Amino acid sequence: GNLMGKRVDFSARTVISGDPNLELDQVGVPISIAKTLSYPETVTQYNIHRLTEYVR
Amino acid sequence: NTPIGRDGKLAKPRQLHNTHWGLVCPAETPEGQACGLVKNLSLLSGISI
Amino acid sequence: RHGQKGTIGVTYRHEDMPFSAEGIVPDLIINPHAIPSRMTVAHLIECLLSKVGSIRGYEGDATPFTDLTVDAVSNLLRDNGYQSRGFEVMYNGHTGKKLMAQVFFGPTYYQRLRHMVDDKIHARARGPVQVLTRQPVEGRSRDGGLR
Amino acid sequence: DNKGELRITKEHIRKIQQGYDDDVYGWSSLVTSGVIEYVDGEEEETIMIAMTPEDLQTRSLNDTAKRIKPEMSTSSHHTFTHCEIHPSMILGVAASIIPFPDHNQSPRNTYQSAMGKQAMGVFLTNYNVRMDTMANILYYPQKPLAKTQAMEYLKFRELPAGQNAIVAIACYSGYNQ
Amino acid sequence: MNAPDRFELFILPDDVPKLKITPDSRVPNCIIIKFEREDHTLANLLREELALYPDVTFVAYKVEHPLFANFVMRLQTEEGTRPKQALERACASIINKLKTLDHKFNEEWNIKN
Amino acid sequence: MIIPVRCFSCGKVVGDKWDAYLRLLEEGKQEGDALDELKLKRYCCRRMVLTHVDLIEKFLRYNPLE
Amino acid sequence: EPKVNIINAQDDEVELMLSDVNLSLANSLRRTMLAEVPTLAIDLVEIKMNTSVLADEFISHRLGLIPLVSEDVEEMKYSRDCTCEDYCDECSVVLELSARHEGEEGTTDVYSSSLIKVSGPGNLNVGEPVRRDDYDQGILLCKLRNHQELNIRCIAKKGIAKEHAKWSPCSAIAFEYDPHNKLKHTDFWFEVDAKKEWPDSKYATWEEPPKPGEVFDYKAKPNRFYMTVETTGSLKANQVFSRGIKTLQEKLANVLFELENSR
Amino acid sequence: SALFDDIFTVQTVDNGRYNKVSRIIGISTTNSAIKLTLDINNEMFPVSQDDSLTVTLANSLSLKSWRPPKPTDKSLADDYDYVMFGTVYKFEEGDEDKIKVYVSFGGLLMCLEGGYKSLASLKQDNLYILIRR
Amino acid sequence: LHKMSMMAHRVKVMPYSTFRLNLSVTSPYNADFDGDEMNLHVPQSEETRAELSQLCAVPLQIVSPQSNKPVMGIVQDTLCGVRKMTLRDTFIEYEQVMNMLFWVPSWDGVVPQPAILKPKPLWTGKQLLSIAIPSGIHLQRTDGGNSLLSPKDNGMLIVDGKVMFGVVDKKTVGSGGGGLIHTVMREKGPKICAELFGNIQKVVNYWLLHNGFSIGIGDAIADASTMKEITHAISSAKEQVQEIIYKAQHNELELKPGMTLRESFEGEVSRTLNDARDSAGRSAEMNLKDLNNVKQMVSAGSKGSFINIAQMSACVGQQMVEGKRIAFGFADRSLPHFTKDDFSPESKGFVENSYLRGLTPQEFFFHAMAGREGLIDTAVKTAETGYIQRRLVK
RNA sequence: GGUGUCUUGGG
Ligand SMILES: [Mg+2]
Ligand SMILES: [Zn+2]
Ligand SMILES: [Zn+2]
Repeated sequence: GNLMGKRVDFSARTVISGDPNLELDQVGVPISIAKTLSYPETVTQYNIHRLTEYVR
Repeated sequence: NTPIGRDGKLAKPRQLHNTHWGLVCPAETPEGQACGLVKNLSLLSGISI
Repeated sequence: RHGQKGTIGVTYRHEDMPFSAEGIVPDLIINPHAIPSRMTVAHLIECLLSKVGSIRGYEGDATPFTDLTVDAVSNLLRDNGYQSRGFEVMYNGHTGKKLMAQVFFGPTYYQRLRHMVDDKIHARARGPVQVLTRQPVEGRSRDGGLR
Repeated sequence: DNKGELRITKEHIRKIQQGYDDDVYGWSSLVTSGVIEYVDGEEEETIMIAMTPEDLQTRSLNDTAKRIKPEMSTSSHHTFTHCEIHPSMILGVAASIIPFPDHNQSPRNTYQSAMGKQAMGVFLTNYNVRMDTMANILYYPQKPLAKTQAMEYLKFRELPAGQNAIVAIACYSGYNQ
Repeated sequence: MNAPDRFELFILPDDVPKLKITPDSRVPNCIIIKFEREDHTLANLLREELALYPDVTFVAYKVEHPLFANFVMRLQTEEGTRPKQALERACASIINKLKTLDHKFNEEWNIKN
Repeated sequence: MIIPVRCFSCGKVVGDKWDAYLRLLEEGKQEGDALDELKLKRYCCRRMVLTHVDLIEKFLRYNPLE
Repeated sequence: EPKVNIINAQDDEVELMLSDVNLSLANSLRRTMLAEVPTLAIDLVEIKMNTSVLADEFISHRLGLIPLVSEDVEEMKYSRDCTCEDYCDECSVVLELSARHEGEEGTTDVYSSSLIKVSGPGNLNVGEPVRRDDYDQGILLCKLRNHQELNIRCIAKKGIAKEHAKWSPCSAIAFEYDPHNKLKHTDFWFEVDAKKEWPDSKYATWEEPPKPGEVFDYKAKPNRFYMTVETTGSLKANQVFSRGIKTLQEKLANVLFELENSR
Repeated sequence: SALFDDIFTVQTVDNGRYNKVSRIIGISTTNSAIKLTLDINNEMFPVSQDDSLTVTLANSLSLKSWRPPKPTDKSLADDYDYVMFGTVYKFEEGDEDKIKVYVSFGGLLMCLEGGYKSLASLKQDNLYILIRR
Repeated sequence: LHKMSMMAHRVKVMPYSTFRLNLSVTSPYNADFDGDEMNLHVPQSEETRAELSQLCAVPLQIVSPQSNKPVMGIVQDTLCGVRKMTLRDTFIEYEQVMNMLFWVPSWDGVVPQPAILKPKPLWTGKQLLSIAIPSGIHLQRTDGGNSLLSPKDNGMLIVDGKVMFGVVDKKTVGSGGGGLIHTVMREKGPKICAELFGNIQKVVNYWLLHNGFSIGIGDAIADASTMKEITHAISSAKEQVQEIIYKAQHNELELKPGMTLRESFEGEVSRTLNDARDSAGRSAEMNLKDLNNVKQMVSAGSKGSFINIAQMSACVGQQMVEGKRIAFGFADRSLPHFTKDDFSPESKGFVENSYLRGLTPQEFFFHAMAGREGLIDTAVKTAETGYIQRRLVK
């Protein structure tokens, strides 16, 4: 019920669609699901720039 | 419906046994679980008073 | 009306489609590969009958178990100046260069189905949890999560 | 010598056309009159059915257009005692909708009468007053062309739930795979 | 819902110029142009007009993905002509053909009436 | 519901052409001959009128919603 | 070099025979006459009162399509680029309609002819609804019964077809060239014989049949065409073509300028 | 730069499986025991039975991106009507003189045989072929 | 249901909210587009990023430890295309090929030398389909014991990376073991085998576009003559069945071992009718022309089969409800339409017609029963399969 | 921001 397999987070479900104009190892996320979820990136001595950008 | 329940997947009550010529419908019925049980009436079904 | 179901993959504006000679365009382009393994000839026979029904202008009798062949339909079709086995010469829309092959083509009857893309799409950052377990909650309408 | 012949002469169709007896006259009067009788799940054992009234007479070639009935090659003199009305009446209320059903593979009839019952459409002509949890009206409905002789009875043509679009069965740029 | 604005098909972006040029590195004297907000209606035409010229050696476009109003063209003439110049001459020619076409259709339409 | 604005596939205004069409039926015409007299040559338009079912008569028939 | 030959003409359909130009050029022209020829149509319904039986956005939808006499539309700046704020009478023509089946018996067909232009940057003959005849009632926007008042105001703006299917000036472009396959660009399906079944195109007589001993011309090209621009009336077919040409000139001019701009 | 030359009579030509490419079986007249089998494009070079061909095999049409040619420059091809390109893909030096060479012209094939002393130079990779008449 | 239902991917952000896949990967996901729905987890920190990046990104998943074969073949269209494109009689002008050489991402930037130079340059599909296949392969495969001359143009010999001859279909680039994709994988590692799929799909799609392809009703029709043959075949079938009974119900049939009189009687009759249908289908399959479509795909093997054509055109045969023939629901017959003790195949369900004619009544009802068994089966056996996999894993 | 059943569905 909950220790073998449990519900979890940072998921997403949907209906899928096929699109030959891609590579093979790529998947297409709609823009909303991309703005909803998130990846936690840690700041370094190389990439404060893009991160401030995402802030703005 | 038919309350044969689903304790007993003996696949006999699900097959369109041959007297359903004109008393129920071979095209209509649900799918997955209720398959074969949930029967529907032939467009000339008449039930007796 | 023969199970040939499936959803919209992409959208083209009015020109980029193919389009036959008279100016017709297509509306809704199934993919042939559906047909030969699904052995549903009714869908073709329908589209043919419809093309006839529109041209002469009356609703074609598709009562099963009747005496309507596939020929008699074909003749009635060709008498009105169309290829008697459905096809029409079609055109690419991006270069006008004829499509080397000839294409089936007609009006056929679809019917919308409920399961809309906004009755299943979903997400979850974090959010509401159960109390009995703190495991993230059940269902869609509640910022639920996946199993 | 009426033998072999049906009992509903054209007299009866004429009357049912007028709507009155030539000295109300509808279905139940047929039954009680003597031309249609009911058979249930059992008696349908001990009787005999010809498919359509065209097979009463011993019927009599080889053109590739029609379909193959059996000629009844057992008895040089048969004995029918019942003849169908019209066998397109074996389908269900959500299956006469399938146009040309019998040119199909049954798993498709099945997905049909399990999807047609989900069509957006126009269910009762008073959505204004009912206040229901769901409803869905499709803007511009259209009675379709591949009608049967039964949508003459399911009102599906006065109340459709589907549209007619130009279908072009042809792989185009691989988006429809 | 998440459809981009239905006018994202012709309005050029603010600082993304109408047409960005990138010099191709593989073979000599060949380049790339990234169009914006354009379709086959323009690319197909520019190509064919470049497909009749003598000094044009290889040129073609592709349309990355229809959910995106853009495409890209690749251009290579022989050792003599900077590709730029050829493209200009093609523009001149198509314009000129079309001006003539307009001219003749007006004249004809007034004759028919 | 009420006859559309544009034919679906092509795009030749069809709405107006509704009334006359019923009127033509009132003389004993044929849908083919009718449409032809209404000058609908392709079939895309010819289905946008040969099929169309007009509900709004019912939708009114309820005494005033007000 | 390129040439033109009208054949049958009126104000809506113009069966011309553009000859001695490429294939891509005819195709570009076709896409232009269907997409990028600006017209003028209803863009912001603002209902003030509805008592119909029809929904609101519905009548919004239909009015959003109506053909509008747009002969002068090309002197009226774009909606997103007018130096003013939201609609003034420089980049908009406003149309108000309001009928009311007053009297407690009968039906009222609120047509399109009832649309009265209120104002508009005149007297550019714009904004009006379009009429077949002058006794031409027109579109059938709604039916009303007792007390069912309807009262609506409309903005009308100038847009292209990439925006939507309502600035679609022309309806249904026909097309065909080389009706006798004499390029072998096609490959007729056939069971018994080719020449029987494929009925000959409405362009039989315009080119002469193939000779039997004729070999394949491996050098020929598609060199003639026949197209057929219809319009619902919103514009005059000759303006259709003339404006397709103007637009395409202007687009290529923009491109030439961009090249020179990098330069 | 011709690395061969001969004149052939075509004995049998079969379309059968195609509408544009037919297979020909050529035999020499200067010397039999040089059997030839070649596929050709009926729309770009029709032939008929019992006719003649003047076959030549070069390894460089001179007298790397293939552009279409200038009008002004000149070829070995300028004397023929069907100049195909292909690859030597089999060179089976069998018995005394059953030397079969298989060159493939991008789906087009070529069964060539004959005298060792004749074919022996054909151990190359690129063979133009210059049919005549 | 197997360690492919989970692979990484990479993200590209595209509007109009659904999920975008590529079409090489419908097969492991075993997911069509009839509305399948798929969960999409996310990593949350560095370690598990790197774990997905170096363990389960699809290139490392092409070869299954199931049957040491590829699993992600090429699917519906792109297959039927890349067959039609590389027949022998494909010729592609110069214009179109400039394009079809831009689309390839991996491409060098060097046109090939066109297999013809005069009268007017062409090219041949096999060359293009060779532009993709990266330099440095080999492959030899031989059906039918073909020569190195190859009249019917089957088999395959690919050298150095330029197809040399041969109709390419399922048996070579498909999911077949030791097919092309496998070989290039073994020979180059994954990343290249990844861009393989990209190259083949973009190419053959764009060419499929400018060609086009479709099906029509005619394709499933036969002329008169084939109908004469097929009707005669099934005629002789029912003749034999009448003879077989005139034996057995005259007490003359020879009993196979272990089967009583009736089991043998039925086993025979089934051999007879299915052989007959086989005959008919074989006639119709050998008969239809070449550019005809159904035959185009079957021979390309994208979808469909033989038995497909045997039914869409020729016949359907007997119908089967749990092995034996159609029982007698009622007493001594299948329906109230035939009399009692009528074993000849029309009664107990010899679906005689072919769809393109449309079944009778009785045949329609029988065929519905058969499909019903199919559904019951599909909705039940899955239960036991789920259970079994659960046990085996635990 | 209930929670528990049952019902109908989709793959
Ligand atoms: Mg599915
Ligand atoms: Zn129309
Ligand atoms: Zn303004």
